[PDB]
Amino acid sequence: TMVSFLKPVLKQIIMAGKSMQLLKNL
Amino acid sequence: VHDPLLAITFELTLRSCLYPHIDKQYLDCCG
Repeated sequence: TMVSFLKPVLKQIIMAGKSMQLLKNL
Repeated sequence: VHDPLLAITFELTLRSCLYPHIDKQYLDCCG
């Protein structure tokens, strides 16, 4: 249900998306 | 963006050149 192709940059994927929403809430 | 990056080892180290582009944007966002 998952691949490991996107793993070497995944932290900076998730931690950018959620933080951008927390920018949008302001 | 990655389609012109192929012009300027394929999909291993070359794909690891695509990832700085989401990294630089991520730094600006979180900072």
